[PDB]
Amino acid sequence: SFDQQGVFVKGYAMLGVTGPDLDGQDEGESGFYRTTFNCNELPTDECLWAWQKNQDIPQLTSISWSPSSQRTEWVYVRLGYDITQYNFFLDQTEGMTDAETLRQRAEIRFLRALHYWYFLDLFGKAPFKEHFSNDLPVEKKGTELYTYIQNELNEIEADMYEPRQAPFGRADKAANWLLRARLYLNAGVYTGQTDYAKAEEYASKVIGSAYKLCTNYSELFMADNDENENAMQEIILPIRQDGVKTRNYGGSTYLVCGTRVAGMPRMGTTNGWSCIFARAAMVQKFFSNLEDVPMLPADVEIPTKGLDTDEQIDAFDAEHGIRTEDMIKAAGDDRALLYSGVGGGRRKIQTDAISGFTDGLSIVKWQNYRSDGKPVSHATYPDTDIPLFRLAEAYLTRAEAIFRQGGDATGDINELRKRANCTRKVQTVTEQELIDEWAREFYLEGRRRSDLVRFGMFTTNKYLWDWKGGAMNGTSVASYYNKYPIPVSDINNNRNMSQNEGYK
Ligand SMILES: OC[C@H]1O[C@H](O[C@H]2[C@H](O)[C@@H](O)[C@@H](O[C@H]3[C@H](O)[C@@H](O)[C@H](O)O[C@@H]3CO)O[C@@H]2CO)[C@H](O)[C@@H](O)[C@@H]1O
Ligand SMILES: [Ca+2]
Repeated sequence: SFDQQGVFVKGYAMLGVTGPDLDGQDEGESGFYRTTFNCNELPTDECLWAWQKNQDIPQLTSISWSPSSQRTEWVYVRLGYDITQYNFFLDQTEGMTDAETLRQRAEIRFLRALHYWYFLDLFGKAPFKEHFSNDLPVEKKGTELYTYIQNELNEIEADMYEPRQAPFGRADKAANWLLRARLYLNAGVYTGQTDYAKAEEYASKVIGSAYKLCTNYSELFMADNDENENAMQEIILPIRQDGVKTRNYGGSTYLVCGTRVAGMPRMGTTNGWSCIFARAAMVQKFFSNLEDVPMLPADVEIPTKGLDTDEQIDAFDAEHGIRTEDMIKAAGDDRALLYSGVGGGRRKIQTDAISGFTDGLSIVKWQNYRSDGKPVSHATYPDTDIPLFRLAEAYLTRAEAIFRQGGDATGDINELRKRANCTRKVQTVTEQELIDEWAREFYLEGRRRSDLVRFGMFTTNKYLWDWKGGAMNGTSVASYYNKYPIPVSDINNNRNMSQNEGYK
């Protein structure tokens, strides 16, 4: 019958791997991480999908999707399915009072609350169901959904592990506080009423916990981030990932293999999909003047022989100051983990036509190499865990909250820039400085869109980036695009759901 341990483990496993699956989906495409990541990244200023022919990619890239959007449905169906599983577990263990089950239920309610946030943040409403049954989910709009989420988190806190006391991979009170802080920071968006004071309060609780910032930014996204204390100390909520276990159906697989192509030095994998690369605007977060970006001159030819090894590739790049470490030095920021070297071919910073992977610089933030230099478990699938929740979010969140209230946010911003060994310290905080910092600190971590919406820059002219709105130099779009549409399939199946404003 009911396998409490098995169902509990699946609850967390759903965050980082696929068994919710739909026709037209390749390996692991229904994934919770991939679907949510694409909805918050592909339409942003952080990256571009190289294969514009793939279905619905042009729509997501340009922010011009419709209710029939395949990717919108993929993430909608996944978020919903996951919740049905959390409701199943909670119903099957109702009434149990043993210590572990109390923690398990608290954590499951946490995961459910997290999924509703995604619904809230992405659709502004959600197909709501508290229990597992055949009854059609009822629609729960913004503010009501907001209050429900905040209440869930407030009530389970007591039964959750203390900060850094839960097995690595499970959520604790700090994960609860960080999420509430996120809800508060976006309260104005979801309710129409801001609550920056509360955002600061909880961000502070997190900062006050045992969690500390990793001293080496890159280590947070490496194969051993679940064994390297320096990294573990900052990862409040990691999605466990292991080469031989998760294999090709995980999230970090998408992050590492997806941003690489044969020829690049230290691929960390045998299969580079050459799918994800940065938009010119992303590069600009580290180089206000794109002319300062280390690049191979056009008049310099790329040898067709003598560049088959990492050793040969690094030397050629070094000769021309285009190794990623040179990129970091030119940027004066440890987070400028970009690659403009010759590995994989001549790169462009900006393009006037999305034709291929090389039309932009490569992003090497995610790596399948251990900081301790020891062997990883697999040659193709990465061991790198996805640090979904990081202490750094608390700092940027409180920084913005403080700024929004009219206070001095310089301290929290310089705390992250200092950790990143930035040569430039922020003297005064501004809206632009903040939103740019969110990009620098969390780019390619699946949250960009949400931040852009809050700053009122996602659909508007307040901020134009390359390829935004389908225009090469960037153009605005209808404001109703700040919320994805309700998949037309669910509109036809659940008479309780109503389409979001704007869509037809
Ligand atoms: O290798 C030549 C092929 O290059 C292009 O295929 C792309 C896909 O379009 C892109 O989505 C990605 O596919 C991966 C897929 O998304 C993932 O679910 C699966 O598990 O791995 C796939 C990669 O093996 O990357 C591939 C390869 O770059 C092109 O569209 C295709 O027609 C070419 O045959
Ligand atoms: Ca791991």
